[PDB]
Amino acid sequence: EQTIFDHKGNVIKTEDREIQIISKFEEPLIVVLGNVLSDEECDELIELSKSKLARSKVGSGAFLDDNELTAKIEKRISSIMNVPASHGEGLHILNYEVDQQYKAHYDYFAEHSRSAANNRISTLVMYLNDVEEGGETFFPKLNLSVHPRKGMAVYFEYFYQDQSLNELTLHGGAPVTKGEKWIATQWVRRGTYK
Amino acid sequence: EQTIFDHKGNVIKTEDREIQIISKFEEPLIVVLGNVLSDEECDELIELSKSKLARSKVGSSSGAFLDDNELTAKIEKRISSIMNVPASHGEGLHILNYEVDQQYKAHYDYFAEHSRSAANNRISTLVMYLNDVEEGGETFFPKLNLSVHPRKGMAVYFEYFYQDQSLNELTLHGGAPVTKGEKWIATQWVRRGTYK
Ligand SMILES: [Co+2]
Ligand SMILES: [Co+2]
Repeated sequence: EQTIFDHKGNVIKTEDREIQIISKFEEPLIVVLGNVLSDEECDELIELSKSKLARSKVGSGAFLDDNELTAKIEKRISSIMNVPASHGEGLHILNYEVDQQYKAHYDYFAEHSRSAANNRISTLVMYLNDVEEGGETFFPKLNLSVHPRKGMAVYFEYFYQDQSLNELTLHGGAPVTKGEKWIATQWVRRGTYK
Repeated sequence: EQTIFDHKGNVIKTEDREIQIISKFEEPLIVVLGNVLSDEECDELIELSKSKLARSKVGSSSGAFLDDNELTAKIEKRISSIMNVPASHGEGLHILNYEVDQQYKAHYDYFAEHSRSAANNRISTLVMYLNDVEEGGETFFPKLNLSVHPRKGMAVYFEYFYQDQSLNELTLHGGAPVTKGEKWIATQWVRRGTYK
């Protein structure tokens, strides 16, 4: 089966950054990526997420609000995921700490679901900090895990005709046992989502 | 089954360097490691491999093993902390170069059961990327549908000392064709028993 992600070789040349292709699990496609966000961009995304400052307009986790930094990153992400940024839900920030985990789940919606009309097709999780211990992104049906490393990311997609491959993208966030974990997530839909 | 590699969490703290645990495939265990070698250490290993000058000692495939010196000793000590086996079990740093239009055919690193070389068989491998490969050069595991792409200073660890031998045969691996540039790796093979 063809994949949405189609980058060959060892790097993805985006407009403002060279992304490193680190490892690939082929089907379903799970790709570890390096050099996705700079260290300062990582710090700024956390700082933005904790802040209650917003721009004025006339008239767990949370999606960030658009600014010049966040638009730059969605543009970069769009190159990586081969789908226009208009299809992304925006930079969602999640933070979990010691004695917490994110239970395993699929990122897409059920066929009987209402949001299945314009269902999610692919995911990028960006590690915004270094986790002292724990906090892996794990795929329990694949026996595969990606450990948080600041500036790196895991891409995976679930848009296959054989929906068995799609159910293999079940994933979770492992317990943090030392420190804390901050991730940015971009969920991409099959159609324009705005 | 229990693995030789026994590091929880996200870093390995060795005597001189903090190694990053990047990704794991759990069984057979295949671990992508970051920050294993400095950029300068990578360059030095390549240049040492290029030289045919060698020390002489009383009494006397592809790629070549490096002579023991301060650099190789330092690196073997670090690797022994990663691999959880004394460096005395290591064969020493083996350097391989292949260029555009070349590949390394899929194989097992361990020796066939009951073979003379299986008497002190290999149990684990660390492959260190010494340069960036313009395109191609992945370390691929065809039975697992998994590949690790070369990235200077990074490494892939894997082991094949399982009691269920089928797990060991899942570590079949090769070096994919380089389609642009060239590829340099160092490898440490580790034996069940003392080797040096
Ligand atoms: Co998820
Ligand atoms: Co090999």
